[PDB]
Amino acid sequence: IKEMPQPKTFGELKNLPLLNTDKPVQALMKIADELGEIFKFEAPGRVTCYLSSQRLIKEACDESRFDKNLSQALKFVRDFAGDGLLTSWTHEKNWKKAHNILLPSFSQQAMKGYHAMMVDIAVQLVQKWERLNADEHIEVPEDMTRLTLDTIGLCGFNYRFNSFYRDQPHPFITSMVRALDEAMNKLQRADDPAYDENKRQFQEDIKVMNDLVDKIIADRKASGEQSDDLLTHMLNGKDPETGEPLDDENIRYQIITFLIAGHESTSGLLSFALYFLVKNPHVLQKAAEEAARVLVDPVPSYKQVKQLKYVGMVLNEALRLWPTAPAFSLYAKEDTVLGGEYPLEKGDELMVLIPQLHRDKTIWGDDVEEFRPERFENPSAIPQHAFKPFGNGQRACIGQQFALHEATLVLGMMLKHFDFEDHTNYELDIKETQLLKPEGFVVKAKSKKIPLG
Ligand code: HEM
Ligand SMILES: NCCc1c[nH]c2ccc(O)cc12
Repeated sequence: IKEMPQPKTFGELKNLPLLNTDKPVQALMKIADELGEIFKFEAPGRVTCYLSSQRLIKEACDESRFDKNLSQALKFVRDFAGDGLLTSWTHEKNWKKAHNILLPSFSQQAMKGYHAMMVDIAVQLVQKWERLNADEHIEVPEDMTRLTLDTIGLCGFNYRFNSFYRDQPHPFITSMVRALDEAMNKLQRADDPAYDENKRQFQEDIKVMNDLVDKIIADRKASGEQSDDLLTHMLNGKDPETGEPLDDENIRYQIITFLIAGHESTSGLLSFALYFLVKNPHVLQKAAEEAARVLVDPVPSYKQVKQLKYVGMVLNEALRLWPTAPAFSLYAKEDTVLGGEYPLEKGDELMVLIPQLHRDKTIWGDDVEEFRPERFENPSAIPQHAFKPFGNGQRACIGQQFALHEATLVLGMMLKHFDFEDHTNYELDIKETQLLKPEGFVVKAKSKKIPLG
């Protein structure tokens, strides 16, 4: 029945120059504000359409009709994350095999085994802030990223990146960041010899990542040690379907994937949650009151983290306004009609624009830009597929429980131990890589002088 709107075009380049910008997701959100719930986005060689309403995304989330697509962004990241969970297609044998093997390591129950390692890193964060001098401040996303990288290293392969001991990045990290950057940069360009150097550097970075991870795996098998880490489960697990274990090359890709998937996504969430708390002091007060009520011991237990309900609402309200992995891609499994109005062909692509979904006034009411964690008080009232910050169905985030347990523990501890001051009246500036984060967000903390165990 209807023709899809489309944003402004640039002759032969179609819509491509619209993503030639430091902040493409935020540019796409303004397009959606103008064009509405669905728009066609064309590039040379390719077309996708971006969805922004709960009414159409609830249909895109029908797994009988649509499966996960590798967006052009993920295709580029697949050049180094290979067939790990995030960059594999659903129909590749290593997807279902690794998904079956790793699901038991990522459940709510499994979080009891990672809890003590998470605490070890959260205590390092608290001690860093306790030890600042009166005149100093905190570089919020920088310190969040030290906690989240350390927590994934320790829980994922018993490796200490010791990020609180340094300001220079780990070699793996240098190459990872630079490969992510190149993958991001390729979205925009239009094979010229001007890129011979980008190409050589990318190859060099892929080799550094593979060499360093292949050695962690070799070391582990050579030593025989059993930890409560992901690497142990991968080396010992068998997929109950095929009966097969993962091989070493696939294990290497799962480890690279954990670092690409489970680190800056969670540090972004912690940084946005802090930003909203300091911009909303009544919400900060209510969250700090819960942390004081619940965290009655020198360090938090697993069960006490589960009891930080309001802190959990705070994190979901940050994920509502700024989901840190802001889009995911799908393809039509068969010809079908979306919303009774937009016929799609088998293989056609869709993009779910999560921050715009989360602004659907028909779901959230008119106060959609307000930070109000109490929206999440009776979650059964939320319609299906309205709130999707960890994606969809069997291709949802396998790390969801991990990220929320880490973020709830850390933000609980921060709220127990410090008062916070937005001393610069910081203006939100969201920096975009594949993921979102507040850039330049700084605060001052004033210790409540409560001892740690
Ligand atoms: C607040 C933090 C996080 C957010 C918002 C988040 C978001 C998401 C989203 C939106 C997807 C689906 C992407 C797609 O459909 O293309 C996804 C997939 C995934 N995430 Fe996360 N994630 C976070 C934390 C983590 C953590 C901590 C880990 C690992 C420890 C992780 C590991 C993965 C993996 C491996 C997948 C692919 C799962 C599969 O397809 O089988 N994530 N994530
Ligand atoms: N698991 C949250 C990270 C995440 C989801 N989708 C992604 C796509 C590319 C990327 O580098 C990272 C991601």
